[PDB]
Amino acid sequence: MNKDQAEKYQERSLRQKYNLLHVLPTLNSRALSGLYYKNFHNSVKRYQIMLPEQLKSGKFCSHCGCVYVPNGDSDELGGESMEGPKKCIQVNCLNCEKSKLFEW
Amino acid sequence: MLVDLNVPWPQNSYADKVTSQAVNNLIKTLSTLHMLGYTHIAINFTVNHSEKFPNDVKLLNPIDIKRRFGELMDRTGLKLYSRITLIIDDPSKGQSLSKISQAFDIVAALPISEKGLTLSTTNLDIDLLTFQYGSRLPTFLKHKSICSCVNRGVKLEIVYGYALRDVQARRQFVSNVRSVIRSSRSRGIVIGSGAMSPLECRNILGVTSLIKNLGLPSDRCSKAMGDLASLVLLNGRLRNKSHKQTIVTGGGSGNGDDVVNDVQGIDDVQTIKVVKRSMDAEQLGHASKRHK
Amino acid sequence: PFTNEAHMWPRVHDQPLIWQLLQSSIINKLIHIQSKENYPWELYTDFNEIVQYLSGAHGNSDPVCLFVCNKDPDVPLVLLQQIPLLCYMAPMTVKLVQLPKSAMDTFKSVSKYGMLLLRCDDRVDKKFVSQIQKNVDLLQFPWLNAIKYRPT
RNA sequence: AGUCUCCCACCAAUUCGUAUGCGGAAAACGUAAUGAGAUUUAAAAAUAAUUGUUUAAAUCAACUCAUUAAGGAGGAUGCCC
RNA sequence: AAACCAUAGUUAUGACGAUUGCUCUUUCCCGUGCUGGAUCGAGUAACCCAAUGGAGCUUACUAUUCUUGGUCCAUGGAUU
Ligand SMILES: [Mg+2]
Ligand SMILES: [Zn+2]
Repeated sequence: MNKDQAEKYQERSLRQKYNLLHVLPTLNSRALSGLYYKNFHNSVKRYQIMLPEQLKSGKFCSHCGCVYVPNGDSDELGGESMEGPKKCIQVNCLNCEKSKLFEW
Repeated sequence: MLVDLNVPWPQNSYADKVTSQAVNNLIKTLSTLHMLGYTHIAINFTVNHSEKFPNDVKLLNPIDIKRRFGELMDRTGLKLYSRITLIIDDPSKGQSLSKISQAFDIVAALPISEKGLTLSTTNLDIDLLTFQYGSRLPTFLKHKSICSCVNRGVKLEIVYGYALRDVQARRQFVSNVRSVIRSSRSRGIVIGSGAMSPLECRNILGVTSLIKNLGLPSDRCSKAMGDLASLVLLNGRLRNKSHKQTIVTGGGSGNGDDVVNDVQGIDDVQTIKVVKRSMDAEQLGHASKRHK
Repeated sequence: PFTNEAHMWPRVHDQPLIWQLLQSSIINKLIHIQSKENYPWELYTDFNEIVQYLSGAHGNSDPVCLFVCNKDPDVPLVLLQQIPLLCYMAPMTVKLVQLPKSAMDTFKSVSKYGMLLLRCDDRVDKKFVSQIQKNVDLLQFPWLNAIKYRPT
């Protein structure tokens, strides 16, 4: 395998994985969400390339693995509620009933 | 289903040019084999390992299955495969099997020494291990090596077509065949006929009688000629055509278009298979319910 | 991209001279009394009602204009996580605008937190939003493109 | 069959004086109840023995590791009664 | 200079003949059925072999190249 064609194959595979991690089932089906999340992370671990922390912070859920999304393609919302602080800022979802809170 | 994998080609070195009489005799012997009855025939091309191999690809295969054999097969009704036997005696540095294995289909060996035998059994990626039944055996063949090689792949080949050559050669042929059958535990045995003319060919029953007189049972002979021959053909076809047995470019819809069976359809200068669209997403999954 | 082009929202440099005049308007708003701030102009300054108004409670006025202080340190990364997707998914046309200079944290010092969305229908509001639609407009959905997540 | 382990002399004790889940003289030995784990791990892979494939990685099944000392008496719960 | 000792003992376990039993298939009979009886046949395999004795573990075996028991949130057909 040539290195120039291997790099391109790598970016193509990463693009395809992130694209499949999006549209209908990774949003709706929490099972497939977690599955494709695990697959993408096992694929990025094998290449040993660091991931951008800016997105790594608020990337996905930790209980099921759906994209944290509040309310050209009308889709499902990931996060149903996002309160103020009320003591401290938190975010909740629909797919499961757990919530993740961060401190200012 | 009968397979004959040791049809010799009238040429040993690339310096030779084959005349029309030899290819006509080969045509006659192929017609003879088709008359009485046969299913698969793979011609052999013997060459030595010591001399330099030509640095070409489109000149390494002097068989031309498409031009003459492709012209006769539509009238005959069978398929032909190209096989090469690497006769290796000493471990010289000339070794470029990555090209000959990919250009040919089946690659066999004919060792004369013990070191060459060991390296061909362990490291050399080959398909069949043939011994010189005309000459004497190199040394005393052991059991564990042959059994581990059979479990690992490569099997032994017995050439009953050589015993029809001379008078003194039959004794050495029998002395080698009995030792090979005793040391191989009668597991990885493939039988072939090394005849250069249709005059030394026999029927399946004659082969069965000769082999059962040699010492191998008849049911095992039929089993090895039916399934062990098809499997050793499939090995050499898939290791070359496909990847290391993970992805195959041949798609068998029914029971006739198989990687070893379908030979005129599958392209060879490349590995693509241009077929019209037959699988879309709107068709019913259940084949019993799917109707056109 | 998911957040890659979310870094590069505004592209014009005619902004500041009218921007601190917009802060002068902000003073005009905030100097009356608790009620007479929102008397002529609908201003909201609480993250709760910020997200509740965009949840879909009322759909009267299409043009909403939200303003955030960001692209600087000393700011809640955790809360700048999710506001652009929220303003996009909202059925209202919400023109999210991000303050271009970090020295304009007087906004942080005055209203509540550096967040403020307004219902742009008053005649001065659209008087200038018709001049800002000329200026900048950039808002997409990551599910559509998702081709530049973060390669290289 | 196999480059695996151990017994085939004793030692009121520098001699594994080891009452440690059970059986066993020992075993790099069999099995039982619970919890967890997957080069992101206690440890298996894509930078002592054995096996062609050589545990798992929807659920089950299989491997590894981490806990549960023997006998008698009192109270509570569940079953026939 | 011997301690020489195996209900195989030092790489020996040979040559065939006959009888019973098991698997499936071929048919008959009483009473559906019976570890039922009787012919017409095939098969009785594969892995492999001791060299002082015993135990544990792992690894090879059984596809017209003998067999047996159970399980399966495996699929295929039918009834409720
Ligand atoms: Mg032995
Ligand atoms: Zn969840």
